[PDB]
Amino acid sequence: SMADEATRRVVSEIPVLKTNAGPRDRELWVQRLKEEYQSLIRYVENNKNADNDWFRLESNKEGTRWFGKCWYIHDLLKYEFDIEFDIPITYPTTAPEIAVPELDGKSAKMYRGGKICLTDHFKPLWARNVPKFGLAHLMALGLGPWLAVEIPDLIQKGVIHHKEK
Repeated sequence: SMADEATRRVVSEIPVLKTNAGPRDRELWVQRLKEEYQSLIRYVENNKNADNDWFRLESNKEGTRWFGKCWYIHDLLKYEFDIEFDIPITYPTTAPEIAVPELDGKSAKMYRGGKICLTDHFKPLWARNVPKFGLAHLMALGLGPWLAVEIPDLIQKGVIHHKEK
């Protein structure tokens, strides 16, 4: 399987998650959040070591609303976008929907209201890994490759401009 190897190559140094809990699930949700934060911070460390430190994320106190920034490099210029998402009640079986609000209306690969539209292979990939994947994997397998198509396309089309700073 090409798909299985490609997935492993991208995610095999990201800590795997374990707990089946979503936002309503009390002590089990607190445990799931420990897994999410340990997986995210190891992914960030790996990214820094790879010269690919490409996002920051924070949450509200209960871990149900996430927001931060991602960065994308094209022809050596660095572009920054704000990102946000909510945690679905049926997480982690259901995947969260990342939004990049500044690009609302600017990419055909997006829904009304700024949510990115991933390819049809992402959902079954998430589904077959539940509950091992978390927010680090959503970033690595979902937003990362979305940016790698859409940002170059929108720069070429003259939709995205770099601000002289």
